[PDB]
Amino acid sequence: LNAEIRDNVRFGLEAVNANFRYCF
Amino acid sequence: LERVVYRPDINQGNYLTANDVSKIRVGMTQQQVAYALGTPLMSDPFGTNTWFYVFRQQPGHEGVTQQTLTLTFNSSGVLTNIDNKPALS
Amino acid sequence: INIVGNHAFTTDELISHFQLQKLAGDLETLRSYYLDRGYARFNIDSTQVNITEGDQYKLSGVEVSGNLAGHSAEIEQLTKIEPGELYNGTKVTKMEDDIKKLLGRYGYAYPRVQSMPEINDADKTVKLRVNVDAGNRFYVRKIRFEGNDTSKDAVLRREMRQMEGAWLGSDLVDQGKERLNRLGFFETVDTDTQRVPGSPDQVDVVYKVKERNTGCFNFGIGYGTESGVSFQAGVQQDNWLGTGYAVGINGTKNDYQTYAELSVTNPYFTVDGVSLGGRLFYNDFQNKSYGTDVTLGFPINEYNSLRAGLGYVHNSLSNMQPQVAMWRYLYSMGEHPSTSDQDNSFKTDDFTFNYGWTYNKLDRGYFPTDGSRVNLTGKVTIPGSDNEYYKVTLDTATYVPIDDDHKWVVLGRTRWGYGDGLGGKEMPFYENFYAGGSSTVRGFQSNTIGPKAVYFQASNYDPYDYECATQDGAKDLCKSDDAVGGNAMAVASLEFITPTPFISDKYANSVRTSFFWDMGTVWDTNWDSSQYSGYPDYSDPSNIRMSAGIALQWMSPLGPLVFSYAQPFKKYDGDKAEQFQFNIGKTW
Amino acid sequence: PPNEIYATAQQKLQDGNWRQAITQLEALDNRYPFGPYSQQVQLDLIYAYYKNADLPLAQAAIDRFIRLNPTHPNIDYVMYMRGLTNMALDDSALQGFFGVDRSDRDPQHARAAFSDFSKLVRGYPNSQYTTDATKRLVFLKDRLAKYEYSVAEYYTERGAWVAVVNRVEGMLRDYPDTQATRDALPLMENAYRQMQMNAQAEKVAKIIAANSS
Amino acid sequence: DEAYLEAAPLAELHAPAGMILPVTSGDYAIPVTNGSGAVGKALDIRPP
Repeated sequence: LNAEIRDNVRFGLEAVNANFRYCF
Repeated sequence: LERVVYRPDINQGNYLTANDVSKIRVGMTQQQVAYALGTPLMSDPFGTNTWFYVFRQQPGHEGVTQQTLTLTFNSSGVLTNIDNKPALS
Repeated sequence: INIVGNHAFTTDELISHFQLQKLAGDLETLRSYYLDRGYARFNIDSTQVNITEGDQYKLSGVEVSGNLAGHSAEIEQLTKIEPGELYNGTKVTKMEDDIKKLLGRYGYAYPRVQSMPEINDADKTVKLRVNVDAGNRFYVRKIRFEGNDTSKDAVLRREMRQMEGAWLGSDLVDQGKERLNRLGFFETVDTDTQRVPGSPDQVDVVYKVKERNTGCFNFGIGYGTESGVSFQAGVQQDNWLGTGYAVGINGTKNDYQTYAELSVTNPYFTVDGVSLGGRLFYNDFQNKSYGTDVTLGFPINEYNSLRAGLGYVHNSLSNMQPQVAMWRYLYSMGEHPSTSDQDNSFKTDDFTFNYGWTYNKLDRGYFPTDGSRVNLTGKVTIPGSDNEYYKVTLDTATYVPIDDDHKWVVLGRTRWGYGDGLGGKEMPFYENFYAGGSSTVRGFQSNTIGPKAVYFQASNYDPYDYECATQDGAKDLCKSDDAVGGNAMAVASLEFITPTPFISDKYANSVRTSFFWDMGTVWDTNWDSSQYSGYPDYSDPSNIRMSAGIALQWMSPLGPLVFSYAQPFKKYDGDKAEQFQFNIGKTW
Repeated sequence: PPNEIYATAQQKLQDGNWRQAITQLEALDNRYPFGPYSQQVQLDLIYAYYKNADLPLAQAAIDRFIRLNPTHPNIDYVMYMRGLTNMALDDSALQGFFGVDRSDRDPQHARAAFSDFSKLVRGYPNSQYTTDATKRLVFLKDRLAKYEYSVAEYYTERGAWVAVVNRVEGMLRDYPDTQATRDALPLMENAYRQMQMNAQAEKVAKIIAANSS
Repeated sequence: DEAYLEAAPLAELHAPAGMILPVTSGDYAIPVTNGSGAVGKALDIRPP
């Protein structure tokens, strides 16, 4: 339902509430 | 408008004082001059043998003060001419 | 092992500094203590702790000789000690270090300073002879940076006070170090001064920096078959692509509210530090408003700066509720709404001017340990506006360290503000101050501190709302919990920063912990307590809310997060408590 | 058995998920660290790490290999990989995407890459990779000249005229053949005029005319 | 990327008659080669 690819690269979905964050 | 904007003081070139400037004499070697005054920071690389000593200061919200000393040396490393310009035109 | 042979002082005065290579350190500490107490002949014969004590010696004066290239008065002042003071090895070391620093101030990067006290035993006195060799002046040939793989070189070279081709000043390099720390773009900054292999009088300066990741721009959409589609997104950045420009663009779109904001600024428009920037916004909540502003500012000294700017906002309201404070305002504006009649509208075009003043002498970007900051912001209306008013907000914070390792620190955080109308007119109610929440006073629900609306007949929601909202029952004045904000505020918090003995090394520079006590209040003016004598008097500023608690701040990989818990001690009727709070900070 | 692991690693290197090739190669090092083909595995790990941009591992693997094989029939391959590995650090996907000029960032990685390519070109003049290494050397040299140019412009704007003259002279000594050096000449002409040193301004103007188009 | 293949050509400077240009260092010197071989995407960079 949720996973991260790298530090400070986060995506979630979980009806649903899609959200994404990415740091520079 | 710029007259009220903060400006840090800026210094450029080697430090000079009359007590040391007065010590340079024609016939002195380059090593003695460098010892007495310090390593030159500017030189003319274009096929000549001369040193430039530039004492430049600009306080914030102040004009520019500069003393320029040019030392001409022969191919043997002996000083041949002293060009002392105490102030800018 | 114990302390044996002390007669000038008992062992209870000495063992308090002992841990009884720890012993070698304790013995050196005791020897330094005695040397600093005039015992020129104090020493340790053996460890078993067999001590040999001397007498107390007093300084007769200090003589200095050597290659002192001028500045003799400054050296004399540094070494001038009034007669009769006890011999002190620490004072001697301090004098030598002050001489070295003074010489560094003028380019004597590598002086040789040594001293030798003459101990007079026939008469208990010490005469000190200091041998100083200033050495040669040093020049900086190149200034290089390493580790800045993202930010442009142009940024690191402007936060500098040491130029190439000029004499070295140690303080002029350290100022660069502090300014870089003040930039807020780096995890750590350090320095080196490596001598140039080709000449005894030239040195290079190298800075080591490590950039932290910033921005973390987010977005997302809530969705369901009952909730529909709710979109929210935005990007924030302090150092966009490494150019030094700050960017903030955010917005949302849903079935009840839509808004956006853009703010962009250049801290260095000109080479000497003049900054420019501005913002645009729109927010339509189902009332709407929109507008823009542009601000220019510049430094006036090393620590102070000024800002000023102009802008315009449009405000349009409709379906306003019959509130006493709102109607007071509307009547002051010449409006004559029908009693408890929801059918109304009001819109104005307000052209304003804003300005401010700051001071910042903090040592760190995000976790300051010393210094203080002051931020005074004023706002005034100009001719042509419908709403004539002014506002002032003052925000200050001071850090004072207790611990030498800066683990124990006390923070004073205060905010005050006010504002009023011009020409006998009132302040718009949508500009009122609110307090409560993690940004001001912890432990209370956001914007719940302050006076509340009193409600007084037609509405399109009549049957569903509370009895004083429904126009079939709303026959009289009713008290409510609907905060309307005020025209004056004050907030203060005392926070103690402590060590974090419960965290691992990976958090050593990322977690700060503190204890705090918060207080604050919001109140109004122009409150007719006679006409509304059946309700509390909102002009009384003494109803100050108070709470205290514990908080932790963590500079997580995703930015500054704040977790806190606090409980109230002083509460007034109408307040609502909230004991556990968490927010993304991106401030302070 | 090692033959199936080697075959799998080769299939994953030819196409597909290079991380699986990494897994197979690590399995080979864990199970057969001293086998007759362990050198092949070490080279395959270096290549695969490069392909996946696992640059700290490619570098560690290379330094290990060199210590392990001071001399080798294909040591020039390893040095070539060193040059590519160092060049791979001087980049940013976001800076490329947005058209950012990377020449103003820390050039130390470029210096290391230059040094290794020079060593390779001088030591193995008949290597099949010589042409690419020389083209890379020209590119890197131009990048370093650009770095110096940008620094000189900053100090020119600040009026640190002695730093401008000294740094440009340095450029003349270190990068005598590059467009950046020709473009910098008016900076010296200006610096020698803000300070009354007209003989040098004249010399600079003369070299400009002599080398102008 | 392969943008390095588009790098501008090099060209030396000439002195004005009667002038001597600064003496250069031997560092960063590029040797003269024949230039034979594949470049860029045309190279096989797999292990031997």
